[PDB]
Amino acid sequence: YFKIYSKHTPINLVRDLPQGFSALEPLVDLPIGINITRFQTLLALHRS
Amino acid sequence: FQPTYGVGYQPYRVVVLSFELLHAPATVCGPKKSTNLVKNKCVNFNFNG
Ligand SMILES: *[C@@H]1O[C@H](CO)[C@@H](O)[C@H](O)[C@H]1NC(C)=O
Repeated sequence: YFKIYSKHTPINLVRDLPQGFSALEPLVDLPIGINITRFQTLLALHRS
Repeated sequence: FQPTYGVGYQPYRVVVLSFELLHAPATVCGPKKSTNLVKNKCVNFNFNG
C-alpha cells in the first residue's frame, strides 16, 4: 500500500520552517505493490 | 469469411479474460451489492468490511 498524506498550510515566514502544529490529512492510498528504496524530487525550469 | 458459410467455418469473436492474483493489493473487484439501510433496530451491520 502506498499512503500519501498531505496538508496545505498558509504561511508567511521567509526562510525556515514555521513553528506550529498541523496534522496531515490522508489524501490517497495507491495499490502499487512494488519495491521502492530510492526517490528523487521533480522540479520545473523557468525559461526566458 | 463469407456470410453463407457453415457454423463450423463462420467467424467467432473470442474474448478471453485472465484473472490472476499477485501479492500486490487486488483492485479489480466486483460490485458488492448493498442492502437498503434500516434504522432504529438491532441489526447486523457490515460497513466497508
Ligand atoms: C527491495 O530492493 C532492495 C534494494 O534493491 C533489496 O535489497 C530488497 O531485497 C528488495 N526487496 C524485495 C522484497 O524484493
